[PDB]
Amino acid sequence: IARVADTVASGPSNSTSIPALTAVETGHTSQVEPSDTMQTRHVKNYHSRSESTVENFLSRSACVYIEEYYTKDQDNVNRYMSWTINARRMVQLRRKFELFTYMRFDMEITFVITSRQLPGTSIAQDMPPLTHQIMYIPPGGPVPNSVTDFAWQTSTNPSIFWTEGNAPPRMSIPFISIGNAYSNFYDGWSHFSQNGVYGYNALNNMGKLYARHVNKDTPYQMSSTIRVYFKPKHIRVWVPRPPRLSPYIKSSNVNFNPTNLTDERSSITYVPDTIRP
Amino acid sequence: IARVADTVASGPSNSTSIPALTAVETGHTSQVEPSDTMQTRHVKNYHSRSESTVENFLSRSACVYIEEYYTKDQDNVNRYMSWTINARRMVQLRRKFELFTYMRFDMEITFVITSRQLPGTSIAQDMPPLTHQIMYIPPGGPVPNSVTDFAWQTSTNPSIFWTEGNAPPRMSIPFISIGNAYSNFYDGWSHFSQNGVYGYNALNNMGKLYARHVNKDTPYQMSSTIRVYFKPKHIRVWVPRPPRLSPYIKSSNVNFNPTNLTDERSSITYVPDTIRP
Amino acid sequence: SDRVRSLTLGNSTITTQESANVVVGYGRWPEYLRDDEATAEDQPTQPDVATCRFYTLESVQWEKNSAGWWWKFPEALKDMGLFGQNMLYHYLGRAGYTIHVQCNASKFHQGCLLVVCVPEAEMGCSQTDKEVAAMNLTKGEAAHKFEPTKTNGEHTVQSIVCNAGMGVGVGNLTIYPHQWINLRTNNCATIVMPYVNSVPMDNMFRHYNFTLMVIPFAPLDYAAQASEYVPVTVTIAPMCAEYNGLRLAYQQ
Amino acid sequence: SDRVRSLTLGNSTITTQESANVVVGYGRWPEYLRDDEATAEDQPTQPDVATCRFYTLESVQWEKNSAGWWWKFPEALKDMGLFGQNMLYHYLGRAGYTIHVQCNASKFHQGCLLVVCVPEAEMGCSQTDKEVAAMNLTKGEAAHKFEPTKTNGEHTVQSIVCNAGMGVGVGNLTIYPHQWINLRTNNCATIVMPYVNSVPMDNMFRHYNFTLMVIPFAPLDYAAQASEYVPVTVTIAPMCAEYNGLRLAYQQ
Amino acid sequence: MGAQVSTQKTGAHETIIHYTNINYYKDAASNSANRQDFTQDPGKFTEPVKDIMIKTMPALN
Amino acid sequence: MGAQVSTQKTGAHETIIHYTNINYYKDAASNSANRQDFTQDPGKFTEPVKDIMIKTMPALN
Amino acid sequence: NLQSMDAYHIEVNTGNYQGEKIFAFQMQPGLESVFKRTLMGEILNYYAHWSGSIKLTFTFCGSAMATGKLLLAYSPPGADVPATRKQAMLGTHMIWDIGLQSSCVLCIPWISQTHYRLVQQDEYTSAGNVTCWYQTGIVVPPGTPNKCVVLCFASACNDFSVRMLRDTPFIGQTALLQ
Ligand SMILES: CCCCCCCCCCCC(=O)O
Ligand SMILES: CCCCCCCCCCCC(=O)O
Repeated sequence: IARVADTVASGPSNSTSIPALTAVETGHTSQVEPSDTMQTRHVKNYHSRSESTVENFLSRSACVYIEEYYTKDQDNVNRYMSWTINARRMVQLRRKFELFTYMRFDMEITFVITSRQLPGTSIAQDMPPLTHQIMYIPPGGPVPNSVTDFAWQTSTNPSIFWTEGNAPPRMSIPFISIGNAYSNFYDGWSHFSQNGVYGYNALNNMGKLYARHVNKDTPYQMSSTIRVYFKPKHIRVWVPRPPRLSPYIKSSNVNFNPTNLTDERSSITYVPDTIRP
Repeated sequence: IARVADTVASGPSNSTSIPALTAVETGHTSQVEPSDTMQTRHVKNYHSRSESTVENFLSRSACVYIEEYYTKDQDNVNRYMSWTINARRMVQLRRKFELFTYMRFDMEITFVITSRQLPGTSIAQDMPPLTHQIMYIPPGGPVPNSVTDFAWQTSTNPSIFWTEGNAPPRMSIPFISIGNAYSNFYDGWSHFSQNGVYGYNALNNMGKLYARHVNKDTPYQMSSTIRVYFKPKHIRVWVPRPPRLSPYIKSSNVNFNPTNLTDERSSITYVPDTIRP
Repeated sequence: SDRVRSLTLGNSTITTQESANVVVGYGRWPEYLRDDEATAEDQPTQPDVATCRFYTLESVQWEKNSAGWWWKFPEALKDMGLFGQNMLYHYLGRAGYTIHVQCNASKFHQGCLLVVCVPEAEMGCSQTDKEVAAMNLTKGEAAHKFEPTKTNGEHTVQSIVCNAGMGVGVGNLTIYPHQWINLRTNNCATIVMPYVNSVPMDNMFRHYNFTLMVIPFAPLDYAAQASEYVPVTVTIAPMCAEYNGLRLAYQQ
Repeated sequence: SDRVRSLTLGNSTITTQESANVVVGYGRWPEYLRDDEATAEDQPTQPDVATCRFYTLESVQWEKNSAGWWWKFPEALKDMGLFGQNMLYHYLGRAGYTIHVQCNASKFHQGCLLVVCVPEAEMGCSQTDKEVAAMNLTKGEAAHKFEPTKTNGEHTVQSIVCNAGMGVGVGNLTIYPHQWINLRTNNCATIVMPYVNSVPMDNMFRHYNFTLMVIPFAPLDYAAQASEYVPVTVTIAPMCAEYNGLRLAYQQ
Repeated sequence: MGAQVSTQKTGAHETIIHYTNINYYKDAASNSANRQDFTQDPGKFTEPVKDIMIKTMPALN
Repeated sequence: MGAQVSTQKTGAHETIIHYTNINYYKDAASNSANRQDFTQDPGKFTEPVKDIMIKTMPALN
Repeated sequence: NLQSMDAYHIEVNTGNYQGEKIFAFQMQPGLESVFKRTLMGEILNYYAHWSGSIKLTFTFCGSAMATGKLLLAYSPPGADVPATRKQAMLGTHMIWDIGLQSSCVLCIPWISQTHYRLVQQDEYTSAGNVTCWYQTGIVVPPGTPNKCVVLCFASACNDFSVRMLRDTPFIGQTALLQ
């Protein structure tokens, strides 16, 4: 089905046919194959590009964020999580998405929440299972300012209640973008006067995500770390582009430091001698 | 279906037929049966070689590796696991696989992860359920150097997140080998100059497998032991060979110490008298 | 009479008047690589009669205390006519081979050899703590021999016969394509080995596809005035030899 | 455009953007020996792509005072890959050959070469009273050159160009398969030579089937600051190579 | 039910290889990935020329 | 669904013995083992001779 | 040149340069520093297995008056890298004649033992080397540069394919970006 091209058996040649000669100036990539520049044998190639599919390539859960929130109200420790959803803080997944200019797809979101008890001299407890609450707040919705804010009522905002021990919570979401496709790159501004925000943040706005412990309080300080995972499915991509070369500096723009095109070597004719009997 | 041959009823004989006489020099194994060298009765044999199938023989989860990793960063204890996948460190399964020269099959991998709390005078805790992460890194992928390395983002590498208490994590994998069949024995080298690596390690490269606790930290030192299990299915085997006689010494080669062909005994005519009224 | 047989490959012909049938690998006979199993896209070369012929190696002497011998192919044929030349100039190779071990005596001599072809005969080192050297695995048409006792060499192969240098029982080598040479009935042994490997083709210098072992289970013996010189000659002929990846000859 | 052409033999391919058609021997194209014309009863070997490929010889420099050069085949290819190996191991040989002489300059350079293939190019000695030595007739891929004046060597070839070392007129060499390389229009020359001999096959070391001569009729010239280095490279590829009489390699 | 049988990806025992699927959720976004869509058209990037170029011919003439 | 009924292995109450199976995953590697493939051909190892040898006859003659 | 356009420049000069190797490199589409970052190699690094042929297109950027013939050879694994043109010429080569047609393709056929190769190529899955030489030389008229640039392009053929999904080793971080 997604099979690869076979190699036709070719023999000697001596004509005005010039498949090897061309002109890249046309912007046309040569469509030559081994059988065109040598004598080849017939080969029934059964290989398949099934795993090169944009679907199989991007459809794999990848971490996009991670924050920690405590249970007790001691010191200036955040007791809840806040996050302006986006996939530009994790270089791995961010680099893949940026292989294309525009994207369209549904998505499977999985959460890996783990807790712990902070070190201490006398910390003997017996706390029941910790239950967490993850609430999604689309742009404009009321934001909670405490682990007891009325906003956690989740009247209409989607929210998940998960208790430790059980399988990591998950749920799918459609294609939210108000545009016909998500934009990984936006060479424009937010204001017509050509100023303000520049790039991604200028238009993308998937809202925010908040988390917290629904448990009232813990005898001794404890903390939990939530890890968000994205897995696009039913994918569509447009306009491919040069992969990221320079390391990512900011998660709001494409700033970078002049990076080398590639690793170095002795000379253009350098090739390590691996045959030494 | 996989039934065994029945025994035809045979009677007296006196001819030039010599089924008992032969010549092993031909390399031919005698196809004689009881009915050929004596008087036998008809017997409808219903026995079946259903459990002698290469499938039923090798399709059974067998431990192939085991390592321990701690939670706290105290002393020089490894907080994560690393492993160059292969089944040559566990004599049991290794000996079976080595009954054949080449193998081809898919495989079911199961993980048995267990934790514990190291001894101490004052170790009263209350740690929530421990969540683990097993990540497979095919040859070439970036390797993590800490329990907080970016590599654990699992952007495209297959990874599993499991919390203690639940059933041991499992997942199937196809036929990875770049060859048409896995090779248990390679009487060759890695370099054309006939040097470097010799044998298995010269060509097999299934990548590496890493594990760790996704939990930030534990009040007191704790450790976990992960046990990897392999269960080949949809099996195919070629070129059978003499079972391992000498004990396994190294997991990288077939080195051995001159071992006895078998146990000894009084004399060639020694047979214990078990009948003593 | 099935005792007499004749073999003809290329410009070579072998004769026998005391053979014991012919073992054909694992039931298969040498054949060229098919299109639905090929990988190398370049059109292979098939010298045919040029390389597919009988090549006789250095004879060996069978003595009352001989423990055995072994050869590794196709390496052992690196200097044999054009078959060796194609090994040098090509990256990939594929061949069949027709092993024919000769060894005659008399109705007054006695002994029994075990001619076997062991695919991927990975061998161990004398010193289990060290590794082996190619030089000790195979040395051209020069045969390496098994010892009735343990070896000690630094990077030598554990030549102790009982383990066949593989950490197994010699009595179980019968699971490989083989034949015996029971002097009282035989005179030679022939084995037609088909290309056996987990890959369509492979390098012929870096990889030793199979090892030919001649281990005597019945010690050579005889009375006084009876010819004490009993040589064992090995002849092998490649079959369906194909080559790919033509380039500058490899410097041995 | 018939100017551009491509040649493909084995794992080799030549390209041209300024050729002048292709001369095909005496109207014939290389072909294997037929059964009704064969003599050697043994089945021949046909390496095909292994020997029938483009072999490039040592380049030569064309100078304002160059008188010419010449090569003798198949001798000149005695050390070329497997084609040379078959010459050593076989008593009889037969091949076609596709001569392709390259030589580029610029629209500002001028000169005209004469690429010719002379069958049985028996040559004379400098000293008419003595004989010639094989060493002076052909020396591997190393080209012998013609001189604008008479030679004196003991057993040297009368390199004086005007007589082409054959006692004839150079202007009449056009009667042999040839082409010219007029820099103002050309860039190379190709000639497909069919097996020409009074015998179905012949030895390839003892007999020099044909001689390739590159004689300039229009002296290379140019102005100042114009590349003074104008090399002339010769590439040849055997066609329908057959071999008979396999035996121990011949010691050169 | 609204079962839909498809073909599975080749196994390590080739040369009953089909699976069944039923959607339980009302939103298409809930369905599993489309790992079996094998469409291709490199022309967009490899040959985006206005005039078809025949391999065996000169790019310019 | 794409159900496939096969025969079960004899029980301890012999002399409805069939089971049903449906593949849920898209990859053949996900399917269960093939514990019911009973093929045989010892000839490869027991009789790899070029000339058929009849039991009731002399190996050599 | 790790940060200049000279990294792509493959100079060729007029005058005698016989026996001189214009350039050379291994055939590691995803490991070789030369290909490691090209569109092709950049993608292979997201996979562990690869297979197929490769198209190495060479374009002469000299003047319209410059002429010449180069020998583009490819030698499969097994022997030492071609030290002379004769050695290189014995392998799969392409004699490129510079003319109106600026570019010339040197298709490297897939001549491997196994069906696939590791992107993280080792000696076992070696692919060979590619060496370029002067078939003849670069002749030029008066009042014309003597040094010319030759660009190299690399891409996969219709028989190419990747297989083992993995993470690319060309991107990482030490902490969440902000
Ligand atoms: C209920 C949780 C909603 C989370 C919305 C995530 C949307 C991700 C969009 C990614 C856009 C992009 O990568 O260009
Ligand atoms: C996702 C985990 C991948 C693990 C790959 C294991 C491959 C095992 C191959 C065994 C090869 C052999 O036994 O000869």
